[PDB]
Amino acid sequence: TEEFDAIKIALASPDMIRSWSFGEVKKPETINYRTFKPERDGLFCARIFGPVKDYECLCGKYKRLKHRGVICEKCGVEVTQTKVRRERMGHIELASPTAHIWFLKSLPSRIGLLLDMPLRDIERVLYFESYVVIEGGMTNLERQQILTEEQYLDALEEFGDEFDAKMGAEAIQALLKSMDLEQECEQLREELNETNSETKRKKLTKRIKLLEAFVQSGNKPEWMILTVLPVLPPDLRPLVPLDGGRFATSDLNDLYRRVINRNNRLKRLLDLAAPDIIVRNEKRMLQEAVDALLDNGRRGRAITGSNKRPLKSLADMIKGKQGRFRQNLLGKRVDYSGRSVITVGPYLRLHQCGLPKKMALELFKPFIYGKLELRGLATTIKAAKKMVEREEAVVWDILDEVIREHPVLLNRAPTLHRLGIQAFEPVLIEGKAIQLHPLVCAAYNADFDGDQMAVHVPLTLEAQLEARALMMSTNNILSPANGEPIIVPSQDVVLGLYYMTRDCVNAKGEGMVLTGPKEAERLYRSGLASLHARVKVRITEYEKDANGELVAKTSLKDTTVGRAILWMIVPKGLPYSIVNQALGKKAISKMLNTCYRILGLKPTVIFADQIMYTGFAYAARSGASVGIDDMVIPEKKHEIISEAEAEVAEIQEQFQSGLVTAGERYNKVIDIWAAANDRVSKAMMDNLQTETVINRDGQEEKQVSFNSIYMMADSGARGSAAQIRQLAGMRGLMAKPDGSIIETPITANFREGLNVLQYFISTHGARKGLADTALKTANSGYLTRRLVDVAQDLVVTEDDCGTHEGIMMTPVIEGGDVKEPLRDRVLGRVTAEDVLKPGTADILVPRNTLLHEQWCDLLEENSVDAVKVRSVVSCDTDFGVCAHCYGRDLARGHIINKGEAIGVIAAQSIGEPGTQLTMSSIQVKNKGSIKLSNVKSVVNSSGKLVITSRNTELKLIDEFGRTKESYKVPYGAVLAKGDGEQVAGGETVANWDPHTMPVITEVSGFVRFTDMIDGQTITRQTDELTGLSSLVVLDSAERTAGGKDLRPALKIVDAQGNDVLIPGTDMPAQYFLPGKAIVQLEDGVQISSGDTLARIPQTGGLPRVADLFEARRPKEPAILAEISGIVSFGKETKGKRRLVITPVDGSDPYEEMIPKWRQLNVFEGERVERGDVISDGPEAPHDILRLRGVHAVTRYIVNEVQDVYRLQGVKINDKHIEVIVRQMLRKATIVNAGSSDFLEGEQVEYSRVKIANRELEANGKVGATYSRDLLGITKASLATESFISAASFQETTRVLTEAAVAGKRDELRGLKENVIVGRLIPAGTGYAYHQDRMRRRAA
DNA sequence: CCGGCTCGTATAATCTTATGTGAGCGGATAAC
DNA sequence: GTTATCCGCTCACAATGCCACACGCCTAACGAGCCGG
RNA sequence: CUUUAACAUUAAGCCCUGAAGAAGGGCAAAAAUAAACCAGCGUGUGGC
Ligand SMILES: [Mg+2]
Ligand SMILES: [Zn+2]
Ligand SMILES: [Zn+2]
Repeated sequence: TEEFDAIKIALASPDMIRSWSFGEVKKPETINYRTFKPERDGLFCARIFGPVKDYECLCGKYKRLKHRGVICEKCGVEVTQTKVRRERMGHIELASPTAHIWFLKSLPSRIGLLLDMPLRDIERVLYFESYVVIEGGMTNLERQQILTEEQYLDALEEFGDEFDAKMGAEAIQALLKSMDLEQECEQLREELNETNSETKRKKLTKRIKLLEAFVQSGNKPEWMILTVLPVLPPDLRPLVPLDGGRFATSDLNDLYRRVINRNNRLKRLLDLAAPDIIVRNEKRMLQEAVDALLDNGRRGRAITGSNKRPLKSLADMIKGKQGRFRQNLLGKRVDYSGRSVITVGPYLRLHQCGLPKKMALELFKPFIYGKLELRGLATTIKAAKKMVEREEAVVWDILDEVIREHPVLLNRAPTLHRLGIQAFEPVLIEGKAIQLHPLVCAAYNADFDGDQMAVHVPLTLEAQLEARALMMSTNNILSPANGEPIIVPSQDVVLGLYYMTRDCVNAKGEGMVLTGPKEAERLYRSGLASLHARVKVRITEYEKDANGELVAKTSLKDTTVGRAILWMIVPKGLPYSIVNQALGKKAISKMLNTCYRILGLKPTVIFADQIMYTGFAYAARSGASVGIDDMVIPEKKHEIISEAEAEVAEIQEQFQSGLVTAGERYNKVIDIWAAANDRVSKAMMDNLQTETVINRDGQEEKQVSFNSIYMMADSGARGSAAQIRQLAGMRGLMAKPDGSIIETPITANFREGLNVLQYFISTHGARKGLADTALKTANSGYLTRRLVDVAQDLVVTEDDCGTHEGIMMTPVIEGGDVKEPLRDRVLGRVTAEDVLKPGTADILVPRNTLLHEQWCDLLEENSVDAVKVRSVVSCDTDFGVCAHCYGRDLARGHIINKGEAIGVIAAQSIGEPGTQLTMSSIQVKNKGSIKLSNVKSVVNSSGKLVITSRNTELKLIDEFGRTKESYKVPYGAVLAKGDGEQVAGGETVANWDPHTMPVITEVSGFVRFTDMIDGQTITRQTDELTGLSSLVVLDSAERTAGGKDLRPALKIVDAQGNDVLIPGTDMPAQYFLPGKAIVQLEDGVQISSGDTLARIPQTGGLPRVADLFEARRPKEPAILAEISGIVSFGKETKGKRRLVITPVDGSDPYEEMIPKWRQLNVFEGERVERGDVISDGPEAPHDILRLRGVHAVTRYIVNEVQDVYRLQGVKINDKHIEVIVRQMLRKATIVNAGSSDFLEGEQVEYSRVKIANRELEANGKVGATYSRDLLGITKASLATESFISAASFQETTRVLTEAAVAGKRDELRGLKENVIVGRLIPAGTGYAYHQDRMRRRAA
């Protein structure tokens, strides 16, 4: 029907089924097919469902339209349309009751969770193997106690009429309604208030939440068991018309026939007083038959004749890649469409495409019919059909009137990102292929290798106007993933423009003088002066530094004839120094980009067209071919290979004498072949790039070459140094598929021949790369599918949330070069707070403005290192994202409008380039200030600097204050310098030992042995070839039971032998000793201030991004600190080693367990702040969230995923990854109960908690306390309020079972739901629809 | 002169190169 | 002893899109049919 | 015994609307439900 709100779901009562149906099927036969009338009371019928033909009795009595409503008596068939055959249900009244298969085997077992009874027991009740007891009463036995035949017989001896024990589905049906619901809830609530054990509280909170949701619905525990089973309207499972004889049956019809045969046989056996064994067996057969009908997968049994495939049950018509969500309710086939192969056609403009004439007559047939019947050239529709099937000459003029302003959508099939479908205007072509403008071809990522494209037609008025405004190809220049133009001129235009704008030192007409650029053109056409000969010309140029107008300026510049020709298509704005250089690929790309920045939109489009036209024209007049004498072999290749063979023979002889081992032999050979390959490549590149010597009109000079493939590489059209390296120099080192890299490299190039073995070796890398591509495609597609499932319901919905939180951005520095500066990251995001000038108390930026480009430069000039800026993850708006929390939009210019469905474009921007992926001393480098962060150090006796703080960090600074470089300075290392010591570059400023942990002291004196007994705790090991016998101290577990209860310790004393206190505190720090602690300076030996007491020895591709957005737990994570306090070890081997951290003021209830196998960092007297590392390794983000706050997990995810995308040169803006992070941490647990109705262990979406706390804080009550969860993206999709949006995604079965038990109700808000139903989307245009509806509802 | 043959048709049965997850449940396992 | 945990076994559920093309989708024995021997 | 005998027909309701004994209904009770005539899905291959 129409005008309906939210969809409601619940269980279905038997009386509801009798309210549905229109008759009772009794006979299992479909049709007689002697005559093809349907059999009465079969699966097909006419009295039950409806008329076979239109408006006719099956008897054939009433055949007139004016007899509607009155049924026949010859056939009992209501004279109605055959659409009624699509819509009337049927019912079957079963003999025995029957268990539903989903509620038994969803696995959370709904019956088993409800009755508190294990699943296997209920299974061997339902399949007739046991008994249950139903109100035994004055009986030894209990209720849920189950038996066998022997205990049942012995009970019949004992309590022969007391207990009531049944079996089969009737017994479970008896147990279900015998149970109350209120008493179980109140009893188990009192029991949960009388329980402290955790797992019992888990199970009981599950059971009472099940019961409370089950009572707050409408339904009952009787309804999980079927009694009356409904059947589908028989047009919806149609009988296949074959050719000759019989009709081919579907799967549903065979399953219903089997069920009805079994039901009739059981009903007759009940009619004749059958013995008990046979009716038990028959009820088991009927239960198994209904379990085969509803879902064939739990018992994979029903297979048909001549095709041993599982038949398609009703649940198989919903799941999978062919059920009604993925197949038919999202991707529908569409009329007015078409398909062809494509073809270039370089004469087009940017906003049009080539359309075949005949196919365009075929598409627009109704518009043609309307134009013909308008102009009087026809009267009926059949006259118009005859005229357009004759293809008379008036029809082509009519078709050209139909085209003129009516755009057409074009599409390429594996659509990744939102530039995949675009709208053009048509230009008619007598042909059979679709022409397509060549600049757009990079955006589609189209070949011309046979790639096919498709055509759709917008046909209403709003669709034409949207395809003109929102989607015409003159409106998509910048990319939504990053603000870069997608209209880069490709390979051939690059070659043309690079060949035009060069120079050579002696040509025709060199050094003459010219008037305009057009006289240089007239000299090029006549053949008087060549295309590139240097010449002084006169140029006028316009500069718009005047505030909104143009300033002329005329001068004489030393330039080239080709550059003067190219200047004629540059518009008024740009300065002449944009076309004075050699103009490769990136140069003309930034030419287009600066033309977009300074002038606007329309000169950018028309300038890209003029560039494409003249680039193809002069690429034609070049004649740049390629030939076998354009690949210059070096003259020095032969002796380099000879010297490499001499060196490998010498290393082979040094291995043969036995001096060098095999691994170092391997390493020397691979190093010298790497060096030889690099030398040959250097020689060939130096021989190609500059060999061209030409006569000056003096003697000789040098210049950049005019060789063919060097122009094809130096312009950046096709190829790199690597491909042109393999063509003439030798090719690399081929690696075998085991993972090793082979000894002998391929000594030959491609211009010479390869022999048999070397080609056979190269085949390995070929097939490896091909298989990698073949699997990488599918994995990227699946990950894109899941991300756009997650982020779909999120729309920029209001203007200004108006908060004062956010994040702090600093330009990222690994320690090598600064990877991303502050300009590129925080271009175009709205400032959180007023970042002050380095001139203090001077407002450099207002707190609530937008960092546009000029403003970004004026922020850059004062060398700001950290800017605070508003993110999406802290935006305040319920059910959406505020506008100023998201900033300016990519692919357009200004701030984002209210409605842009940013979650979908974000998921596409992450998931689009997924195909391109794959599947001992600190040394400063420049001069600046030396800053050490979290440093607490002391100079020892030997002048070295040992640090008593773990978290020391190195910052190389300039004179300004911005960070030049950064490194990590370990705890207590060998430091060549101190803090703030102004040093210069190239300096190794630090060192340490990777096999010695610092057990450094704090005072001077002696070190004495407390509980360090040789034979109990410590051992005396003599280094047998040096002479310094030392002591080795283990931990408690590695030594035996003689020192297991003992704790060895190096007690820090003075030279007298007494504990000198730490300067600042009053605590003696005796040093208890961990394992592998080699104590060198023993008792009686004087120590220093912080001296080494004990020496202690110790992915990346696409699945990294997959395992990160799943947020799955890494192996052996890093233990953090829960709250600050003094560390204290405790009891050993109660599973693990205990640890108690005592706060300064609060108590210490948490006594954390640590596997003593894994190592540790902190010491006993040491105390650390919360969230700090204990055992090194990977980290799960759960801990990062619950300890370091909310922004920390966003920064961790952004930096890691952005490292994986910076490794391949892929540039993706950060706000997309932020708005994917927001949809991951939306659920929440509750810590208290609060003052409202929320339970404690209640998982609940955060925004409802936030509006509940806002409503309670409006009054004077107390709120609730919540811990923000963090789920995987598939777990976040699969737990959503809309039960449609979780049904369309994977595991539809479990979602429909849980949603049908709970009886939910889906508001239809979001994108995916309204696509399913088929009204306007609440995202784009139609957003302005929905709130216009919403104010209609509330008022 | 009913079904022996011959046909219309309704309906029952002895794999064996996969991976990675999560999620749950039965059996051991370390304490007052 | 008995109780609250830890761990190994078993099992459901996912794995891009589109295109063309092409050939496939029962029968030994239980209720009727013909009429010969 | 004086010139052919025979007048029959007892059974189906009550109430409302309606110009009526013109007609339209409900309730106490029940056997029995030709024609003149507008006009698919499951395997394989290949491509991107
Ligand atoms: Mg291609
Ligand atoms: Zn009829
Ligand atoms: Zn906000």
